[PDB]
Amino acid sequence: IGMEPASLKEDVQWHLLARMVPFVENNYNVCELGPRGTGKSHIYKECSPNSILVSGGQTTVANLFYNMSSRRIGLVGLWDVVAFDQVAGISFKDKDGVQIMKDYMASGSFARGREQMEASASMVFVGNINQSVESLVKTSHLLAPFPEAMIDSAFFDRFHAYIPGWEIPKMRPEFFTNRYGLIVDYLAEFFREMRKRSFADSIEKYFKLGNNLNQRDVIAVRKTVSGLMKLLYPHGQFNKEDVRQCLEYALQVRRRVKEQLKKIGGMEFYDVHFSYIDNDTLEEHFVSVKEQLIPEGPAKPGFLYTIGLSNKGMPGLYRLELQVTKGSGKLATSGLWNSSSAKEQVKIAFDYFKANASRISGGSKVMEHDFHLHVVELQNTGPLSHLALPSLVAFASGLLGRSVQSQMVVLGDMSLGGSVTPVESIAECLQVAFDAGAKKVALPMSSAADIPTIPVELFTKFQTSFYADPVDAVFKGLG
Amino acid sequence: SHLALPSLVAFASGLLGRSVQSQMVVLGDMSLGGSVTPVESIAECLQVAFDAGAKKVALPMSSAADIPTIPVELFTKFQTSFYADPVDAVFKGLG
Amino acid sequence: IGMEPASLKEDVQWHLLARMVPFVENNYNVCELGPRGTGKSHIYKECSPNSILVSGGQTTVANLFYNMSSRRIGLVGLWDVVAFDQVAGISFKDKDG
Repeated sequence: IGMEPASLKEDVQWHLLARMVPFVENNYNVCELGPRGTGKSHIYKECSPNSILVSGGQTTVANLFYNMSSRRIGLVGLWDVVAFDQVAGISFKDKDGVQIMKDYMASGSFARGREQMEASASMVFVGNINQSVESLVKTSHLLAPFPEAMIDSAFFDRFHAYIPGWEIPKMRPEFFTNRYGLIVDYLAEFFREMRKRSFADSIEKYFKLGNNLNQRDVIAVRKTVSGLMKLLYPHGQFNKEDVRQCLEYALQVRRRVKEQLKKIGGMEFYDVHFSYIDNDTLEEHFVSVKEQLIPEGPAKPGFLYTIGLSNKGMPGLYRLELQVTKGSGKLATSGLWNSSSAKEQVKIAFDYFKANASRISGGSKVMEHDFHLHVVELQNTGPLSHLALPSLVAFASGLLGRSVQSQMVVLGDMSLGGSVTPVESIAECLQVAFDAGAKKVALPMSSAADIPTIPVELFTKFQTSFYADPVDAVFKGLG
Repeated sequence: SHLALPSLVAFASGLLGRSVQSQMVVLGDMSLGGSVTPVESIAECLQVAFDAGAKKVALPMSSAADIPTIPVELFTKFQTSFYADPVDAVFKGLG
Repeated sequence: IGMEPASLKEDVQWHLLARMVPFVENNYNVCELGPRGTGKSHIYKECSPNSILVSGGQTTVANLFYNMSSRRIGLVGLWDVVAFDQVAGISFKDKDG
């Protein structure tokens, strides 16, 4: 492609390979946003006779898809890569453009005029970023620079990959090699020939996808893995570690899109904890996003941290987030590791909250608001079962609209009748809370019997709070 | 006579212009070098704090060894803070 | 061009050569701003049959680059120098222009 690999890090090389992926996998939608000058448009414009760089993004549906009057297939029937440069300015005279593209990317075949025709063009969306990535993450979602008419969850859900164009360094003449390399025509013919094969099923030999991946996530990760496998191993002889590397990269890039979909679409896309399970040793690996435990100060109201022994008995810290909208008292749950025990714990907690609303809220009606509660694990320890009491705490914190105090982890569990339960392994719970950064702990009164079991240096760091009934637990945790 | 640490917290609050946390009673004392002393009559002092309306208490870390001597019902009434050195006592007091 | 070299400074002569430079390099972009009446637009209009002076600047994208309706290339495929006069008001109705 004309670059000097010696001056680029290995992750940068992998991003450059992900740039080549659209050529080698049929119908591979991908979007790449990055700072100017990172050489995004070079490959699609100069180094391939089977790609077209549609300048300005301003195309017409008859031009791109099907000219009914001339009965001629659009761009997608001619080019294997269609790259929309400077995506930020795209606006369609034909509002069908977004719908037709959604159908094409979701299915690969589109119906126009009198026929349903299939085309294998892979669509790439190249965009320029003006602001810092961290500001874009904190104040908005990463897909902000795309046009407003194109910011749809159903639209972005098709994207088989988002590329982190910021991690590739700004291009410099030092990055251009002077050594021998493959002929660009040879390379492009190689890509076009490799389009005919399939490597998406190589993962099933060694790995299995996690439970957080729905059907479209499976499709995206399979396609990206197949593209990378074709680029790196055309011969077909490869080991388990290579498949692991490719699968890690694919899950990471798809996970980025999944985070953006979460931020833009709310309840639908909380299942973002992408992970994969080895087939041999059955152990599970999690993949995060590089560009993105308990910070100081009061977090947003309805957001708390609880600690509890997992299914494996080890202490783990979970963060519970509640979103409150005007509704009919509906309860929505997510991130519960599809565990029925935690689901029922939260159900009993909300039942108590409805039954005891006036005592805590001072007049607020629970039935007039709908609540969505989500669970995010901070220490990959495992699923939590006991969640009634922290869920009630989050409910009251969100409903009253005042934040949970800084660095409190809420402990103990509650029953339907208002009784509290002692915390098992309180020493390890405090150890983890101090490790996680928690400074203040709220404990049930019945737990105080095990205060002597806590070593001195660990117990010194906590402004311990003791409550008698769940209402007192709520008031003490809230402040 | 045991007034060194409360005097230090007083100076810190007055100079920095920060109000101390409401309903917090500072216990223990310090030497000139900053060595913290254990709270004498910790249980009785806590009972007096409960009688006067204290909701928060600040204690030396070394005094934690006398926590098992504290009654359970008395101890559950406070948000108990354990500092390490007088400067940490200041930080606990001023929040 | 019709200019008297003896009545012009060497620097001004080199600027005049830079005026001809667009005619001699393929795909050569250049911008010149000057006071009214300095003879900027004379050469691009009168001194060559291989240049065009697109007056006003409000020329459409289909006229300039490509018109899909007729599938015939715009100006840039025909003339070796395209000079936009009065760059202050040049504007495109289409945003992609």
